[PDB]
Amino acid sequence: QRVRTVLDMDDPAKEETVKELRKDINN
Amino acid sequence: MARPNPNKQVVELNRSSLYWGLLLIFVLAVLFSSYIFN
Amino acid sequence: MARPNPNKQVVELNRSSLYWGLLLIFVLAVLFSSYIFN
Amino acid sequence: GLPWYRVHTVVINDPGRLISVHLMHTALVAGWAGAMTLFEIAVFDPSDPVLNPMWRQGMFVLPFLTRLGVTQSWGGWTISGETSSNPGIWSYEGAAASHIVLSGLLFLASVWHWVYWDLELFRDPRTGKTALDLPKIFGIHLFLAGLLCFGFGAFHVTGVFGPGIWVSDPYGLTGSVQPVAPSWGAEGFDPYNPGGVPAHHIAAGILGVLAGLFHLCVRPSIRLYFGLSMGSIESVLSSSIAAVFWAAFVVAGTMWYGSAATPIELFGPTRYQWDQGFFQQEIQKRVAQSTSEGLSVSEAWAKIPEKLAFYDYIGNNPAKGGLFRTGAMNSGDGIAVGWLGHASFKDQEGRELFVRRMPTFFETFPVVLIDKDGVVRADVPFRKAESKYSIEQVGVSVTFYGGELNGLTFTDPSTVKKYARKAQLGEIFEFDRSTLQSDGVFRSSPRGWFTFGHLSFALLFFFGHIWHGSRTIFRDVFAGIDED
Amino acid sequence: EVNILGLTATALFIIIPTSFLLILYVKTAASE
Amino acid sequence: EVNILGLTATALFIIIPTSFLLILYVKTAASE
Amino acid sequence: MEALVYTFLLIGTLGIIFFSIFFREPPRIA
Amino acid sequence: MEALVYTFLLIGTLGIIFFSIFFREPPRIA
Amino acid sequence: EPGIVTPLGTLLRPLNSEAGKVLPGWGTTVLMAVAILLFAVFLLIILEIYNSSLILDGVTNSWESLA
Amino acid sequence: SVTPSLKNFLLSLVAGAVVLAAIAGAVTAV
Amino acid sequence: ERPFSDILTSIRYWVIHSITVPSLFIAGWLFVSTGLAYDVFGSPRPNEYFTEDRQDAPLITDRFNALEQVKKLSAQ
Amino acid sequence: IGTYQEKRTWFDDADDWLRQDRFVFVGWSGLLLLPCAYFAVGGWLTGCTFVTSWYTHGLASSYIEGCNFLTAAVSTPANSLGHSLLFVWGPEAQGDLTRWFQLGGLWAFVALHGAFGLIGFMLRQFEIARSVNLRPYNAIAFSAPIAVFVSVFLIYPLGQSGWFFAPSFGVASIFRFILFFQGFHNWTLNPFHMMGVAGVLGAALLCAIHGATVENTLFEDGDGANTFRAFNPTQAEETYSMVTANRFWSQIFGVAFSNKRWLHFFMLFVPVTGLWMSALGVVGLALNLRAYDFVSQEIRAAEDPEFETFYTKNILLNEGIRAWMAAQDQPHEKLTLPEEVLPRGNAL
Amino acid sequence: IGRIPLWLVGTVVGLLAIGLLAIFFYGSYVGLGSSL
Amino acid sequence: IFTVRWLAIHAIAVPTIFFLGAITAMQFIQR
Ligand code: CLA
Ligand code: CLA
Ligand code: CLA
Ligand code: CLA
Ligand SMILES: C=Cc1c(C)c2cc3nc(c4c5[nH]c(cc6nc(cc1[nH]2)C(C)=C6CC)c(C)c5C(=O)[C@@H]4C(=O)OC)[C@@H](CCC(=O)OC/C=C(\C)CCC[C@H](C)CCC[C@H](C)CCCC(C)C)[C@@H]3C
Ligand SMILES: CC(C)=CCC/C(C)=C/CC/C(C)=C/CC/C(C)=C/CC/C(C)=C/CC/C(C)=C/CC/C(C)=C/CC/C(C)=C/CC/C(C)=C/CC1=CC(=O)C(C)=C(C)C1=O
Ligand SMILES: CCCCCCCCCCCCCCCC(=O)OC[C@H](COP(=O)(O)OC[C@@H](O)CO)OC(=O)CCCCCCCCCCCCCCC
Ligand SMILES: CC1=C(/C=C/C(C)=C/C=C/C(C)=C/C=C/C=C(C)/C=C/C=C(C)/C=C/C2=C(C)CCCC2(C)C)C(C)(C)CCC1
Ligand SMILES: CC1=C(/C=C/C(C)=C\C=C/C(C)=C/C=C/C=C(C)/C=C/C=C(C)/C=C/C2=C(C)CCCC2(C)C)C(C)(C)CCC1
Ligand SMILES: [Fe+2]
Ligand code: NA
Repeated sequence: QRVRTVLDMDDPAKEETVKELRKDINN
Repeated sequence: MARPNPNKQVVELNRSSLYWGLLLIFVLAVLFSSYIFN
Repeated sequence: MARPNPNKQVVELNRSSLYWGLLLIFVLAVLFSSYIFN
Repeated sequence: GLPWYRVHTVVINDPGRLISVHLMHTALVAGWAGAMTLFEIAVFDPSDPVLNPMWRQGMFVLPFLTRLGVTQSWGGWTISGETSSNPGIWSYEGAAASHIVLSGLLFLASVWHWVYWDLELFRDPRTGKTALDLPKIFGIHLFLAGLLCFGFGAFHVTGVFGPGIWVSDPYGLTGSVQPVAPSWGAEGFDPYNPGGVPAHHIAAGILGVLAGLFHLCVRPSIRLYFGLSMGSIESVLSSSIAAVFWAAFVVAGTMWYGSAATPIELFGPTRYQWDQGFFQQEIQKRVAQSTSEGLSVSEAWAKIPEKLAFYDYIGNNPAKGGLFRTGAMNSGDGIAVGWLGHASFKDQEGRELFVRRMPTFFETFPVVLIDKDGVVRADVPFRKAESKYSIEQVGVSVTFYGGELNGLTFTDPSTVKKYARKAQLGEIFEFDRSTLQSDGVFRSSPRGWFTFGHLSFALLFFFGHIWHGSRTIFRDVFAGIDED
Repeated sequence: EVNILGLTATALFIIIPTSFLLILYVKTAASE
Repeated sequence: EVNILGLTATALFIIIPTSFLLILYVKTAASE
Repeated sequence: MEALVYTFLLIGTLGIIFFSIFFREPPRIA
Repeated sequence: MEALVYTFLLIGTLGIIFFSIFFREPPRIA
Repeated sequence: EPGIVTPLGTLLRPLNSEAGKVLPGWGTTVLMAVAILLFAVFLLIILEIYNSSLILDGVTNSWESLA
Repeated sequence: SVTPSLKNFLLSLVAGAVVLAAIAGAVTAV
Repeated sequence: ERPFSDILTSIRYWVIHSITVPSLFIAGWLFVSTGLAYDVFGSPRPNEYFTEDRQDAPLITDRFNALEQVKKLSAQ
Repeated sequence: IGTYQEKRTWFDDADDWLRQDRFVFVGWSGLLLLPCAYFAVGGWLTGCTFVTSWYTHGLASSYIEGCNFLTAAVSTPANSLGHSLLFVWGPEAQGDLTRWFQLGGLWAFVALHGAFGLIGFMLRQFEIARSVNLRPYNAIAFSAPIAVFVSVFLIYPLGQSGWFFAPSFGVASIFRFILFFQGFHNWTLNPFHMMGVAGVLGAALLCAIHGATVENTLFEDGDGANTFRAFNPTQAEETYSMVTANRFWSQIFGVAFSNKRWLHFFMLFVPVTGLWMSALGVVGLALNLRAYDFVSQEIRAAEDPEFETFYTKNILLNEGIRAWMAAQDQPHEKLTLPEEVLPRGNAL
Repeated sequence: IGRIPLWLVGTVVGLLAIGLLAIFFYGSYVGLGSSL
Repeated sequence: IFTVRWLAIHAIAVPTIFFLGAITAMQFIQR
C-alpha cells in the first residue's frame, strides 16, 4: 500500500531494488 | 640368440573366443552384480 | 569404390607425441587434482 | 599414416560412413539422455515440492523434460505435488526408456551404414564419382525443420493436440504445464511472454517450409557456389558450427537472464532477481498490503508462502556457487525444512533496523544493521575495542514473525548477532545438514551450470568455426600449390 | 542414494576385460 | 575417510588417456 | 541405479548371443 | 589418500620427463 | 564397378541426381541480401527489446509480463 | 502507438543506411 | 614513388606545413582555453564538481530517466 | 569460375579496386576494419583526454581534470544502466551528445567498435592470406586475442550486474579490474588462469630461446663483423644451423627441437592455447563460478586453530581487498561502512 | 628534393618531441594533477 | 594527391596534432 514506506523498508536491506532504481529523479 | 628375441610370439584371438570371453564376462557380471550391489 | 574402403587410413603416434601426450595428461592431473579432491 | 587429431578425416569423402558416424553420435546423445534421466530419477526426492524442489537437488534434464509436458512418473508421484493420473507411456522413466531404445536403434543403423557405405544413392549419375548435392540436401532438411517447428508450435505448445508448456506465477508460486495461446502482437516479442513461443514456432515453421521449398526448386548461382564452396562438406561444417554456437550463446543468455522458456520453478531463481530485490519487494508489498487493512504484523507474515521466502534467499542465488563446488544445492547448505520467519530488529529505545543484505559479488560481508533513513545504527564489529555500534551496547533485539519463530523475542546479543548474520543472507531458514553430510558453502544452480557449460562450448565452437572456415576457404593451400 | 561402489565395480569389471578382448580381436583380425 | 569419487575421477583420467596413447604407440611401433 | 544396471547387463548378454548366432565366423574344416 | 595421489602424480611427471630426456627417439633430419 | 544398388537409394536418387548444377550470373543473390538485411534488422529489434533499449507499448520486459 | 524509443531506433536505421551509402560512395570514388 | 625520403627533404612540403601544423596547434589551444572542450565533452570545471545541494560523489541511480537526472545533478 | 563467360558487374570492379596493393591495404574487410578501428582508437583517445568520469564512477579519468596517461581512462557506465547498449539515439542519451558522454556511452561505443574492428582485422588477415595464397595461421593465432577480448569486455560484464563491472579502457582502470579479480574472484587460484599464465610465460620463453639460438648459430655468409649484412634472401640455403642448435639444446636441456615445422607450430600453439584457457576461466568467472576455496583446507582451519597455509593467508588478504575496496569502488552499492567493522590487523 | 637534409628534419622533429615530452612531465608538477 | 595513403596519414596526423595542442594547453590549466 504505502509505496513511500516499502521503498524505505527494503532499501536499507538492498539499495539495488527495482523501485529504488526507477523514478529516482523525483527523490 | 641375437639382437631380436627368438621367443617372440603373437597372441591370437578369433571371433569364437571373443564371443566366449564376452559372454563369460557378461554372465559373470549378471550373476555377481546382485551380490555386489547387495 | 569397391568391396574394400579406399578411405581407410592408419594412425601414427611416435615417441615424441607419446611423451607429449603423457606429459599433458599428467600435468593436467597435477593441476586439477587439488580442485577435484578440494 | 594419420595424426591422432585427423583420424576422423577419413569420412570426409564418404557419405555413407559420415551418416554412420552421425548415427553413432546421435545414439550416444540419446543414450546419455536416457541414462541421465534415470540417474536423476534415482537420486530425486519428490517429497517436498515447495521447499526441496528439483533445482535444489541438482536436477539437470528434469527441468527440460518438465518444460515440455511430462510431470508425473511411474512411481506415482508428481513434481507439482498433485495426485498422479495415468502417466501413460510418457513419464520421466518412459521418456528415458524411449531414449535408450532409440539409442539402440540408432546404434544398429550406424553399424549398417558403416558396413554398407557404397550405396548408389551417394554416387553421381553422370560422372560416376561420389558426390552430395548439398543445396538440395539443405532444402530437404530445411523443409523438415520447418515442418517440425510448425508442428511443435501449432499442436504441442498450443495444446490443440499436445500438452502445452510450463507457465507459472511471475514470482514462481503457482505453475504447471498447460496450453498457451499464441501472441501475434508486439507482446509476442516480449521474452517473458509465454505466448510468443507458439507464435514463433508457427511463423518460423511456415517460413522454414517456404524457404525449404525455395531451396528445393531453385539452384544457387555459380559465383556464390564458388565463393562459399558449396561443393565442399567442410564449408557447410563451418557454417553449421557458426549457427550452432550462435544458438548456444542465445540459450546461455536466455538461461542466465531468465525468460518464459526458462521457468523459475524449474531452473531456480535468477541472480538479477536477487540483486534487483524482486522477491523481497513482492514479500514486503504483500506484508504492507496486509497490514494496511487492519492486520497484526505476526499474522500478516504468516500469510507469506513458504516458497516465496525460499526464493528470497541468497543461498538460492545461481551466481553464488563455485567452479569445483560440485553436486546438488542441498549438498552445500542442507535441505531446507522450514522458515524461521522474518527477523525484525529493534534498538534499546525502539526503532526498526534492517540488516544490509549480501551482494552477489561478495564471498563474505560485514554484518551491519542500518536505519530506515540509511544511517548505520548497529553492526557486528571486528575490533570490539572502540566499538560505538556493537549490538551488546546498542541493545538490538530480534522478534521474528514466521513459522517456527512467531513470537520468540530474543534479547540475548549472542543470538541476535547470529540471527543478523542469518538475516543478511535473506530470509532465515532451518536446514538439515546431516542427511547429505552437507558442506556449508553455497552451491550453484542448474541454471548457472547450464550457462557456464554452454558459454564455454560457445567460445570453443567459435574457435572451431574459425578453424573450419580457414580450412575450407584455404583448401588449395591446405592441400598444396605445387611450386606455383 | 546410488551404490557408487557397486557401480564402479560393475563398470570396471565390464569395461576392462571387454576392452582387453576387443583389442586382442582387433589386432588378430588386422594381421591375418 | 577417503574422497573416493575424486579418487575414481583421478584414476580414470590417468588410466584411460595413458592406455589409449600407449596402445597407439604400440601399434605404431609394431608396424613401421 | 539398480534396475538399470541389471537391464543393461541382460540386454548386453542377449546382444552377445544374437551376434554369436548371426554374425559368427563361418565354420571351416567339418 | 590425499598426499599419496599428489606424490604419485608428481613422480609420474618426473619419470615422464626423465624418459623424454634419456630414452627419446634419436633426432633425425637436422 | 557398379556400386551398391538399393531400393531406397534408387527411390531417393533424384534428390541426389543434380549435384553441381548452378545458375549463371549472380542468381538470386540480391534477394538473398535483402532477406539477410531484413533478418539483421529484425534481430536488432528483438535484441533491443530484450536489452530494454527499445521500449514498446505492449512489451514490459519483466517477469510481470507472464502475470 | 509509436514510442520515442522506436522512433529513435528507426531514425538510427536510416542513419546507418546513410552511413553505408556514404562508405559505398567513398569506395566508388578515389 | 615518393618513398618519404624526398617529401620530407623538399621545401614544398614545409612551405605548406609551416602554418598548417601551428594552426592546428593553436586551434587545439583555443579549443581548450575557451572552455569549448568542457562544453562539448561535458567535463566539469575545477569549481563545478560539488554543488550546494550535494557535497559527495554523485550517483546516476536511474536508467530510463538518466538524461533528466544528469541534467539535474550536473553543472547548471 | 571454371573458365566461364563471367560477365562483368559492379562487384568485379569494386573487387579489383579493393584487392589492390597500396600503401595501406583496404579490401572488403576495410569497409569494417578501418572505420571501426579508427573510431575505437579515436574514442579511447578522446575519453582519456576530455570525457570525465565524475558522473558514473565519481572519479576523474581524463587529461582535462589532472590525470596522467597511466591514470586517465574511458570509464564504464554506471551499474544502474545495467547492460544497456547506450546508443547516442537510445532512450538514455535521447539524441544528446554531450550527455551521451559522462554517462558511460563512450565506453560502449569504444567496446562495440573495438569488437567489430577485431572482427574486421581477422577478416583482413584472411583476405590478405588468400590474396598471397598463404595459410591463415595468423588468423588462427589472432582468434585467441579476440576470445580474450570477448570474454573479458563482453561475457564477464554480461554475466555480472552490468557494464560497470567491465574493465574500463585505461591503465589504472585495468589495474582496478585486476585487483578486483584478486579480491572478489581469487583469479590466481583458478586453474584456467594458471594455464593462461603458463601459456604466456612459455610463449615469451619460446620467443627468447628461438631468437637467441637462431642468432647464435648463424654461419658466416660473409666476411664482415656484422652478420646482418650476411643474410641474402636469394640463396636457398638455411641461415642457421639446425643440427648445431639441436645438439646444443640436447646437451643443455636434455630435449631439443628437430623439426622447424614443429618448433614454429609450438611457438604458434602455446600462447593461443594459454589465452583460450584464460578466456574459458573468465567465462567461468562471469557467473561467479569460482575456484575460490579449498573445502578441505577451510574445514581443517575451522576445526584447527593452529593450521594455516599461504592459501589461508591469500583468503585473508582477499577479504581485506573486498571490504576496504567496495565502499569507494562501487558507489551504487552505497557502503557507509564504519572502519571499526572492516577487517584490520594489528597497528597497520 | 633534397633542399633541406632529412637528418636535419629528423633532428628538429626530435627536438620538438623531446620538448613536448618535457613540458608534459613539467605539467605533472604544476596545475591540475600536481597534488598541491 | 589525395590518395588512400594521404587520407590515412592525415586521419592519423591531424587529430593527433590537435590533441597534442590541446594537452599542451591543458598543462597550464590550474585550479
Ligand atoms: C554441459 C552439460 C552439463 C551440465 C550443465 C551439467 C550440470 C550438472 N550436473 Mg552433469 N553430466 C553431464 C553434463 C552436464 N551436467 C554429462 C555429459 C554427464 C555424463 C558423464 C553428467 C553426469 C553427471 C552426474 C553423475 C552428476 C551430474 C551432476 C550435475 C549437477 C551438479 C554440478 C556439477 O556438474 O558438478 C561440477 C562440475 C564441474 C566441476 C565441471 C568441471 C569443470 C572442468 C570441465 C574440469 C576440467 C577437467 C580436467 C581438464 C580433467 C582433469 C581432472 C582430473 C584430475 C580428475 C549440475 C547441475 C550431479 C548431480 O547433481 O546429480 C544430479 C551428479 O552427480 N552430472
Ligand atoms: C522422436 C524424437 C525425439 C523426441 C520426441 C524427443 C523428446 C525429448 N528429448 Mg530428445 N533427442 C532425440 C530425439 C527426440 N527427443 C535424438 C535423436 C537425440 C540425439 C541427438 C536426442 C537427444 C536429447 C538430449 C541430449 C536431451 C533430449 C531431451 C528431450 C526431452 C526434452 C526436449 C527439450 O525440451 O529440449 C529442447 C529442444 C530443443 C531446444 C531443440 C531446438 C532445435 C534448434 C533450436 C534448431 C535450430 C536450428 C534449425 C535447423 C533452424 C531451422 C530454421 C527454421 C526457419 C525452420 C524430450 C522428452 C532432454 C532430456 O531431458 O533428456 C530426456 C535432453 O537433455 N534429447
Ligand atoms: C560438431 C563440430 C565439429 C566437427 C564435426 C569437427 C570435425 C573435425 N575436426 Mg574440429 N573443432 C571443433 C568442432 C568440430 N570439429 C571445435 C569446437 C574446435 C575447437 C576446440 C575444433 C578444433 C579442431 C582442430 C584444431 C582440428 C580439428 C580437426 C577436425 C577434423 C578431424 C579431427 C578429429 O576428429 O580427429 C580426432 C579428435 C580427437 C581424438 C579428439 C581428442 C579427444 C578430445 C581432446 C577430448 C574428448 C572429447 C569428449 C570425448 C567429448 C567432447 C564433445 C562434447 C563435449 C562437445 C574433423 C573433420 C583437425 C583438422 O583440421 O583436420 C585436418 C584439427 O587439427 N578441429
Ligand atoms: C560503416 C562502418 C560502421 C560500422 C560497422 C558501425 C557500427 C556500429 N556503430 Mg557506428 N558510425 C559510423 C560507422 C560505422 N558504425 C560512422 C561513419 C559514424 C559517424 C556518423 C558513426 C557513428 C556512430 C555513433 C554515434 C554510434 C554508433 C554506434 C554503432 C554500433 C551500433 C549501431 C546500431 O546499433 O545501429 C544499427 C545499424 C544498422 C542496422 C545499419 C543500417 C543498415 C540498413 C538497414 C540498410 C538498409 C538500406 C536499404 C537497402 C535501403 C533501400 C530500401 C529503400 C529503397 C526502400 C555498431 C556496432 C552506436 C554505438 O557505438 O553504441 C554505443 C552509437 O552510439 N556509430
Ligand atoms: C595487452 C596485450 C596486447 C596488445 C596491446 C596487442 C596489440 C596488437 N596485436 C596485434 C596483432 C596480433 N596479436 C596477436 C597475438 C597476441 N597478442 C597478444 C597481446 C596483445 N596484442 C597476445 C598475448 C597474443 C598471443 C595470442 C596476433 C597473432 C596478431 C596479429 O596478427 C596483429 C599483428 O600484426 O601484430 C603486430 C596488433 C594489431 C591490432 C589491430 O590493428 O587491431 C585492429 C582493431 C583495432 C585497432 C580496434 C580494436 C580496439 C580494442 C580491441 C578496444 C579498444 C581499446 C582502445 C583503442 C585502447 C585502449 C588501451 C588501454 C586499455 C590501455 C596490435 C598492435
Ligand atoms: C616435490 C615436487 C616434485 C614439487 C613440485 C610441486 C609443484 C609446484 C609442481 C608443479 C606443478 C606444475 C606442473 C605446474 C604446471 C601446471 C600448469 C599451469 C599447466 C599448464 C598446462 C597447459 C596445457 C597449459 C596450456 C598452455 C600451454 C600449452 C603451455 C605449455 C608451456 C610449454 C610447454 C612451454 C615450452 C617450454 C619450453 C622449455 C620450451 C622449449 C624451448 C626449447 C627447448 C627450444 C630449443 C630450441 C630452440 C631453437 O630455436 C632451435 C632452432 C632448436 C633446434 C631448439 O632445440
Ligand atoms: C641437468 C639438465 C637440466 C635439464 C633437466 C630438466 C629438463 C626437463 C626436460 C623437459 C621436459 C621434456 C618434455 C617432453 C616432451 C618432449 O620431449 O617431446 C620431444 C620434443 C622433440 O620434438 P621433435 O623435434 O622430435 O619434433 C618432431 C617430431 O614431431 C617428429 O619426431 O621436445 C620438444 O618438443 C622440444 C622441447 C620442449 C620441452 C618443453 C618442456 C616441458 C616442461 C615439462 C615440465 C614438467 C612438469 C614439472 C615437473 C613436475
Ligand atoms: C543395442 C540395442 C538396445 C539398446 C542398448 C543400450 C542400453 C544402449 C545404450 C547406451 C547408453 C546408456 C549411453 C550412454 C552414454 C553416455 C555418454 C555418451 C556420455 C558421455 C560423456 C561426455 C561427452 C563427457 C564430457 C565431459 C567430460 C570429458 C568429463 C565431465 C565434463 C564434460 C561434460 C566436459 C536395445 C537392447 C534396447 C534394443 C535395440 C538394440
Ligand atoms: C570520440 C567520438 C568520435 C570519434 C572520433 C575520432 C575517430 C577521432 C580521433 C582522434 C585521435 C586519434 C586523437 C588523438 C590523440 C593522440 C595523441 C594525444 C597522441 C600522443 C601523445 C604523446 C605523448 C605521444 C608520444 C610519442 C610516442 C609514444 C610515439 C613516438 C614518440 C612520441 C614522443 C611522439 C566521433 C566524433 C566520431 C563521435 C563518437 C565519439
Ligand atoms: Fe626460424
Ligand atoms: Na598488524
